[PDB]
Amino acid sequence: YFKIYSKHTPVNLGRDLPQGFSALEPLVDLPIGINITRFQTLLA
Amino acid sequence: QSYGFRPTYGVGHQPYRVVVLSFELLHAPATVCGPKKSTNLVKNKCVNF
Ligand SMILES: *[C@@H]1O[C@H](CO)[C@@H](O)[C@H](O)[C@H]1NC(C)=O
Repeated sequence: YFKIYSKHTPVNLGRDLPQGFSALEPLVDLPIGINITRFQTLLA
Repeated sequence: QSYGFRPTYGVGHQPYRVVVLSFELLHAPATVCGPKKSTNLVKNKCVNF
């Protein structure tokens, strides 16, 4: 049950990190059946 | 060796089309399952749901 959560807040002007309250909504609870210990980000 | 089919003779050597089904119950979340029946909807009565 690989859970991901996404939140898209563009209302920050942004210098390092905003100071405010926000929530995260569920997107999918799809299962993989194997544990994960490492990950990497794909960049174009 | 080829089968050597024929339409002019009776059973035994006739073409019998066969399809099989295979199932298993492993410790996994339920993904492939059958239908569940849906009933009507009623209001303003102390009923079950
Ligand atoms: C979790 O991952 C490790 C490797 O990082 C693996 O050896 C182990 O078998 C995994 N756990 C299960 C329950 O498969």
